[PDB]
Amino acid sequence: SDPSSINGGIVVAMTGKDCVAIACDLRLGSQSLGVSNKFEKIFHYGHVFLGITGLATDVTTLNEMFRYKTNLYKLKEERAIEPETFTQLVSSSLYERRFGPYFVGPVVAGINSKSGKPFIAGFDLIGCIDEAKDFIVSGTASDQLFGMCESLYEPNLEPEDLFETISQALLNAADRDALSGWGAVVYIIKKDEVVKRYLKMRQD
Amino acid sequence: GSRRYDSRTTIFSPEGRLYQVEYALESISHAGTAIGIMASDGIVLAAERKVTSTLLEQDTSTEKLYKLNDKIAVAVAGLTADAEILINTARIHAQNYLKTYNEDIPVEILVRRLSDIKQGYTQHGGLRPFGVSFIYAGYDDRYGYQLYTSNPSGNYTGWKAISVGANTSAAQTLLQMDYKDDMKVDDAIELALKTLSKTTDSSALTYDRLEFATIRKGANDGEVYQKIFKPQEIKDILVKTGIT
Amino acid sequence: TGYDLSNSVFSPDGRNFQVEYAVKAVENGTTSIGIKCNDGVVFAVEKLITSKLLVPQKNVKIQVVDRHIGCVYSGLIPDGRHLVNRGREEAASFKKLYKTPIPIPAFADRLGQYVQAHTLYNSVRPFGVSTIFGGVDKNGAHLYMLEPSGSYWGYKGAATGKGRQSAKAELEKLVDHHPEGLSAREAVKQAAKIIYLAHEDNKEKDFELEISWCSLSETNGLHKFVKGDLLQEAIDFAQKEIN
Amino acid sequence: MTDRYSFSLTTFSPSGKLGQIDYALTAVKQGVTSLGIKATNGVVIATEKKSSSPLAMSETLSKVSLLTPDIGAVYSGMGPDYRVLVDKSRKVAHTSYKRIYGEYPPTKLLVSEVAKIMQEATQSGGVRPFGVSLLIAGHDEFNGFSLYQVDPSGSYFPWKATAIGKGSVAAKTFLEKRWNDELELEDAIHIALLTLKESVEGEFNGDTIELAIIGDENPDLLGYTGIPTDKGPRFRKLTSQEINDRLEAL
Amino acid sequence: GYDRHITIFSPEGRLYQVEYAFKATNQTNINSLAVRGKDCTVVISQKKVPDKLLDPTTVSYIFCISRTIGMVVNGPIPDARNAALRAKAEAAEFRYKYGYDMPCDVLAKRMANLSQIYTQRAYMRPLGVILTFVSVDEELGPSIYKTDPAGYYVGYKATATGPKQQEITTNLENHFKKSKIDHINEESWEKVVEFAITHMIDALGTEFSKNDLEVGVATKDKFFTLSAENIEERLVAIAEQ
Amino acid sequence: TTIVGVKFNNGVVIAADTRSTQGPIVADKNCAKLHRISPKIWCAGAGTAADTEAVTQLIGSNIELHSLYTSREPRVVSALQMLKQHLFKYQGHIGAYLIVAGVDPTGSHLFSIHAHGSTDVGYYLSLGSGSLAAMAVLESHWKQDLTKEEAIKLASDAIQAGIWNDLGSASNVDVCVMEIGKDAEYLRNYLTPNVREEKQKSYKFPRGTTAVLKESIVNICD
Amino acid sequence: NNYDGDTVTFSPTGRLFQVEYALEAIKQGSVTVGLRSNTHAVLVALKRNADELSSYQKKIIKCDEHMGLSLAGLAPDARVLSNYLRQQCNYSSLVFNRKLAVERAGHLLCDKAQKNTQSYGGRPYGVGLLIIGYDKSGAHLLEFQPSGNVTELYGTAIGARSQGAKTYLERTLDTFIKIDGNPDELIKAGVEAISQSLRDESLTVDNLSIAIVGKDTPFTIYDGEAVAKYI
Amino acid sequence: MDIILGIRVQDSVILASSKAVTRGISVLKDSDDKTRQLSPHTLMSFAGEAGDTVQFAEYIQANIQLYSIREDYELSPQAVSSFVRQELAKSIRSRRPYQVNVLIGGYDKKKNKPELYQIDYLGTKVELPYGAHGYSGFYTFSLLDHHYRPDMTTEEGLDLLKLCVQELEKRMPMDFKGVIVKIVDKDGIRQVDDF
Amino acid sequence: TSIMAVTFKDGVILGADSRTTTGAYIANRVTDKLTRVHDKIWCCRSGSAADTQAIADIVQYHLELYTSQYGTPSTETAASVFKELCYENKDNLTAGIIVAGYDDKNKGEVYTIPLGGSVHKLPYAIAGSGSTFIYGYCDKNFRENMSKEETVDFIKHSLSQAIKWDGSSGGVIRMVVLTAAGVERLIFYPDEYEQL
Ligand SMILES: [Cl-]
Ligand SMILES: [Mg+2]
Ligand SMILES: [Mg+2]
Ligand SMILES: [Mg+2]
Ligand SMILES: [Mg+2]
Repeated sequence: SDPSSINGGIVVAMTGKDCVAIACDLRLGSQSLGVSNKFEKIFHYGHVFLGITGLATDVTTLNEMFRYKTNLYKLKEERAIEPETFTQLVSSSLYERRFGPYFVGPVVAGINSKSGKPFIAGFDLIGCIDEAKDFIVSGTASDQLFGMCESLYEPNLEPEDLFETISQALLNAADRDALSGWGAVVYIIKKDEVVKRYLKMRQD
Repeated sequence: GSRRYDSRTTIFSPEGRLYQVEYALESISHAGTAIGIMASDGIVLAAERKVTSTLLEQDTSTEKLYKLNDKIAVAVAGLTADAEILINTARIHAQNYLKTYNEDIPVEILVRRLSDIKQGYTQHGGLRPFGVSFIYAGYDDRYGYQLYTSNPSGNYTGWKAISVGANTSAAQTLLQMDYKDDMKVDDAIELALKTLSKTTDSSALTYDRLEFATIRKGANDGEVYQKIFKPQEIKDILVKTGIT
Repeated sequence: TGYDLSNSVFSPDGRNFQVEYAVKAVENGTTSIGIKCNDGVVFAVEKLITSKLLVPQKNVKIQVVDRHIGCVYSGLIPDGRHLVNRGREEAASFKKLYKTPIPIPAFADRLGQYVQAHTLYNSVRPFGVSTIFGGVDKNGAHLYMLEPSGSYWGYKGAATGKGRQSAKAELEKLVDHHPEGLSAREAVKQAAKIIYLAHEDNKEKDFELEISWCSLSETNGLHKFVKGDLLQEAIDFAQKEIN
Repeated sequence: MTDRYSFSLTTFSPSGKLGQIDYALTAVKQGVTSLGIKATNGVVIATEKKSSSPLAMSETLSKVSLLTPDIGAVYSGMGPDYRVLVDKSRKVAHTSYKRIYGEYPPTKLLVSEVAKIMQEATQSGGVRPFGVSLLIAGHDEFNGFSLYQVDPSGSYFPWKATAIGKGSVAAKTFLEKRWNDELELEDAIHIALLTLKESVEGEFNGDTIELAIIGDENPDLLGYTGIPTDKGPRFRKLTSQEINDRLEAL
Repeated sequence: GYDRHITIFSPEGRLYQVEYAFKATNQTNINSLAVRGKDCTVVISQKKVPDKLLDPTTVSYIFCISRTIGMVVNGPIPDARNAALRAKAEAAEFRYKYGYDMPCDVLAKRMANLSQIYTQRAYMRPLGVILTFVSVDEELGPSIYKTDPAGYYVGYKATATGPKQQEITTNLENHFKKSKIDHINEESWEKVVEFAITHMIDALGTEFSKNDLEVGVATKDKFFTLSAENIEERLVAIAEQ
Repeated sequence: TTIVGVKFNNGVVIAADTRSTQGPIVADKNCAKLHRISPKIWCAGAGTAADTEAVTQLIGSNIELHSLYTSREPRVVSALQMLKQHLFKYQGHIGAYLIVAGVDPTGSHLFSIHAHGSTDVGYYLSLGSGSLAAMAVLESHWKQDLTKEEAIKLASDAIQAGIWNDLGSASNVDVCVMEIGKDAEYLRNYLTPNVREEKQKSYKFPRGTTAVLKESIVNICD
Repeated sequence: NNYDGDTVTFSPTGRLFQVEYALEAIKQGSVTVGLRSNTHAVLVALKRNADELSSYQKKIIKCDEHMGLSLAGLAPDARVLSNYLRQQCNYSSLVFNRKLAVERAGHLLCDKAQKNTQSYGGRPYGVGLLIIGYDKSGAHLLEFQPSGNVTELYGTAIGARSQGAKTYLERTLDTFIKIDGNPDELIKAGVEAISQSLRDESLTVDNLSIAIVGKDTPFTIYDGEAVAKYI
Repeated sequence: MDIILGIRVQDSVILASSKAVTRGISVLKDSDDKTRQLSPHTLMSFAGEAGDTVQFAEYIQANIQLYSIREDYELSPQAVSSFVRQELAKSIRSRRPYQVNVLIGGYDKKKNKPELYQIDYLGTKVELPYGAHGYSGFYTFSLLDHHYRPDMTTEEGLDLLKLCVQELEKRMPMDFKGVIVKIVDKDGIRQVDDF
Repeated sequence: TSIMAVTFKDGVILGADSRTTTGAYIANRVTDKLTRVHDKIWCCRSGSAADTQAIADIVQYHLELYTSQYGTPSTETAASVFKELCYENKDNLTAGIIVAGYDDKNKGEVYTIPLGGSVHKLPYAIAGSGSTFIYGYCDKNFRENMSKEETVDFIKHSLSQAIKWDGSSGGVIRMVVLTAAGVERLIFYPDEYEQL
């Protein structure tokens, strides 16, 4: 009944030293029934990454919408959109459906190509920006993620250390949520290289 | 009332011609020449900017060649402002198609859509037509490399090599003479620049008076790359082909 | 040239010839007048008897707006009716919102803005009428006259139609000879005389006199038609003066 | 009523000319000279304040207008057409950009929007083209400093330096001789004042000349302190005194 | 030659309908003048009642737009009242939406923008009027802003409008060339009105009775028009020195 | 959330806490709740977070365009009138509750605005879940003719009452001072707790602790 | 001349030529007569055929039980205007339980016709109407012109050669107004009136159309052998 | 409607759909074909609210047939599925949503690969080796999880499908009157007339 | 809320408390419920603060536009504009408004517009939640053609009791005097009126 917890899933993003990380589980379900273990929730438009939790139809719809908008942005601006700018575009786009909203919990992650500054941001379903330096969490196990991130996180982690921290935050949070899991992906993002790692986890 | 001042932009002449379309085509014949040449391994777009100045900021300037998406580009001949209205509509159409089907829009479907918009202005609404002729250079996985042209009537046709704008009669004869089917992009680049060099109304063909673009599968394996040439790159290819 | 073929077009003079041509239709119409008296207004109009078959006293020309305003006009009669219909809508909406009946100056501008609006576009034709109107409000009596251009002013006396020059001269005498003012009953008598005198410009056919009035003392500030004995008394007074 | 002019008032003539656009350009030619020069660290736009009467307060008439904190505009041609275009340009910078992306548009895109408005007045029903040519100077993070001309047709071109209006042909020749890619902002202002003097008949001072720059961020004009990233507008209109100071070093 | 009938460009880049609207402006054969004091703004206008049948109290080209703003019009009365009604509506709406009184210069700009639209849109004709707005603005002080059929507007130290505007303009120019200030250095509005009338008499070379003039005065927080007897008191003071 | 507005002799000050919550869970410990409508007109809000931000930006956008059109600096009564008329139109479905403070050519102003479109005037106001803790401090110490120094102190003390006693209010204190004839000065993290937490452990993992199935380079370049 | 291209243009003498041309269509139309007493009102109409195989175009239309008209000019325009009258009569009965006064019906027709003379795109109505009726103030006869001018009369005629019938009624005025309580004699006077407008042709059984309304007489139309009595 | 299954094997896609149509108390039909051919190599099965199912299916069929004629080209299964998803995603926020769940089985002639897409009435799309809608998956997925291989033959897919249907016939309360089975491969679409 | 308007010899006086509550919490204890819609036409507001403010602002707009065109409006005209908004939007409003004004022709007038949007011209009117407790007192103590000082005392005493019994009412007692002489604002503090 609650649209934000029909399909399940989680996203988490973290900042490190000259890097950002964003991660998600791979589950899509119909309440108790597991449907897909390959439903990735992180997308990217150029060097800006967007994770989206919530109702899966809206996740797909919003990805297509932001691909649409970032492609036109690029054609007109003659440059790739930056994380700060994209964050405002997501906020704008969500609030325009104020009284008929997309049931989602988006998370932006990326590095500004000009300043080199790591950036993350989160949103509620109607566009309120959460602009936190450390970490952003979203999904049906957001409580679990807040707990994991608050205790595991420390600032200025190197890329390969940040990978371990965010991976353990996701994994152990997902294992305390019925509607999250069935696989996981972690993106480690640096100014001009991005590595994508699929994690091994329990499949129940 | 208002009828008195109506030019009636959408009527036939006694000979069965559309006045405004014909007069728009007359306008386009004074625009800088644009040329498209299709090869087996890519497409070339070459176009002449109209009598420029030394104080014009060329490296940030665009009046001829426009990107519609990553696979399709256009060369413009006519009113630039009119062209940008249509170009933005075409860009949106390409994105609509991509959102709907999750596949890049086939070249002809985009061309047909724009051409239908042009057609509408000749049949209803009482507005003047767009004084624009396009050359479309694009690639899709059905027909591969494709060249099209459209004009204010909304009629479009496919080409191996084609010119629009000024001196198209002279340009088309020169292209028809030297074009061959097994031609390659590097050969097509030379043909396009040689043709412009002979048909131009200017004294000499220089880098600052040109816009140049290529669409190549000369992109690192199974993909296509659009290259809008920079002023220095146009200067180099002019030296390479032995025009300057 | 060609400036006079379309409404709202300024000529090189700065004139709207279509409005000036509408005035010609007004000047072609029958004579109508208005007299401002001590505590009200009197309206009178010449009605040409085209034929014996016209039913006497039936084709009423003067029109009431709300219950306190009278309107009379010369020129194209249908245009005048259209203007009064609008005036009645304006008066109704004013009273609906503000409770009080529309003041005469307020009403004058409502007609004025509407007529002026028909000089702004070539998709409409100017009004082929000059309208004399007025009545009593909280600030007393008011008499107005409104032209095809939308132009209007307040008047002591007003006249329009074919015999307007004759009428105006008569009105000017009354203004000079009565600086203290004219009574409502006197104004009715004088109105009858002036229409009879102005009928010399339309002397071919005989006519029917029609008078109305709004007076604070005589009609309680309501618009009423002059009928019966009072009308006959005014006709007799008028006939005596022309002989 | 209703606007019954739903047809184009600008149409192609047999020769391929769009008469109303050509005539709009003729109105621009009669207009007072205005110019723009781009330096390495700024842009300058300038024009003459041709006062219609000495009783008129020419300070109340702004020929040079702020569009965004980092973009400014000047014109040649019909003043009233310019004024409404400035209103529309200011609004479209918000509605079609700032309310979406949370930042002001880059110069080229705002120019593109103004150009679109002018193009539409050339094709839409029951309207005439705008009788102005605009010179829009601006700065943005990724494109740096830029200068654009926008004509009645809706066509726009980027310039290193240019002039429009009355004495544009002579002024452009003057600018061609003086312009180089190593000019500092003060050099461009100096050249602007020199160029503008040639087209001015009467008084030539800070009260008869309107001049603005796109240069460094002005934190003193921001109106608040506390946010490091917010450093103030790059658009600044020079005062009457600031102009006169540079007219002594002329 | 339909370029002369509607507001489209002639081959010279001119708008003839706008130019002809300027000519309609002088159809009333009335001259107006506006000047600024220290605390006030005064506007005077000729009053001509050519018909004895007219009620002279209703013959006016000065309008009270808002409490603070006054407007004098040069042009035919129908177009004048059209502009008057619109200005009143615009001033009232402004106060409702933005919570403060519409400034004189802002109203002028708004009416100028509306006029500009009539010069660009074919279906609407220009109004054959010149509008002089006056007030004592709470930020700018005494203010004179004038609008015309071209959609042009500007602030003035002083201004004149009508068939003989040039004579009045030059007269005013010469006075301000002497004084070297942007206003009439006078405390009371009564004396600023006396200045305005005196200089109109000098410029036009005609004497005025109390019924030949029409006067509007703007002070802080109100604009008002003078009665014939108020004007008479003004004329008596002028004659007595 | 705890937000206060305090008038003083030649200006106005607005202050707020920095906790931002998702229900009982804290999302941001250092949220900047003080916003701009215009350079010298600031506001802070409670209720629906997206609505307070969205309505601030919309009116701020129009206020800017209005200021440009009129060639005048924007007034607080204009922000106030535009806000309330917008909110009223939506009958409280836009859950925006704000305290609006600023200076303009007219003087210094302080207003509160509620989601249904009602406005209030005052010399001191509070808002949010900490509103009562704050108002208790304001009602205890507010006096007429406060200095800038006294008004900043009262405001931040009122926020502290909310931080300690209200669960939805916490962390730091932001302040913005709008004095007449001056630039508005915004004091981000005007108060912080001294001292910093240090954990008993460091949870930094050994590298290779996490199990991995695949790796790949993501092509972010065109 | 240069001012007759549309209804929205006055001539230099203040004339509306399109309205005048619409008036001309009535003059081409077949003659119809209207007259009344104090108890009854009568319409008489000369119907026109296309040829000997064709029917005779109907001229009289019923609008209500107490009101109807006869037409001369463009018949489709009469259908539009009569339909409007039917609706207005009907509105008055349904909403106010009130029979629509003939004078008010004339005012409504005037205003409807006027709107077509002041606006661009439209055209004036090309028909003239003679409306008869019996209401709370007795018998009535109205003459409608598409200029908008509606006139209450004792008697009248419109159409080709209508001047002959109109002069006759002007002579007979004092006689036919007194024909009270005698429908047949009032119709006789109308048939004699319309006879003053005939040339070459005479009133036959399928040529003549008569209508009557009165004190205790609903609006009824007589055609065919029902008018042989009056031939 | 009730049970719709799908399985993608090596060289084909198999769709199995129940034959029963029940209106409350009675089973009105026992031979209903809950499928539409969208293009020569694309088949869509459906289940959901009465009326909306067939209306939606026929609406999609018409749109794809229109595209096929206009371009003289058959859209890829992926393109068809994305079109269908958008229509359902559009529908969910409509005044009255289509309450329809679909399976799209197609053979991509360009890639020479069978493809199975599962989309629910919300517009939730997933590509799968095997899929279902409603309760069908609750009974069958444990069998498919066990026996499925990506290199299965069409005959092996049919045998695994039989096992799935047998388990449904045993543990499901409702009588769905058997299934109609159709195979989608490089040669097009054909129906297995004995199952 | 406790509000009232009373006509007297020289004109009319409006009176009100200053308490605005959100449940049992006093959101504003110094509210000004006496609002000006024209120079000498004021109103007392009760019901939804959002609705009564919105209505009053629209009325002030209408009377400003009225004045620009037709001169000073009557108090009756002001009441009609109030009524028109309250009556036509009765489904979406919760507003109880008393309109009071001074003309020179009509002198002091009072109109009350209750929930339904009806209008009632009265010598004096009371409204708000606290009015219930002073119907008896006000009926017994009101006289026509009182002096300014008597009318101030009558309102002061009446609202004193309304405040005493109604928890939704309190704070200061504000008053606005409308006469030919002009507009006078009065304020009375708790220590004054509580001891009455
Ligand atoms: Cl505007
Ligand atoms: Mg789990
Ligand atoms: Mg499990
Ligand atoms: Mg125009
Ligand atoms: Mg109490």
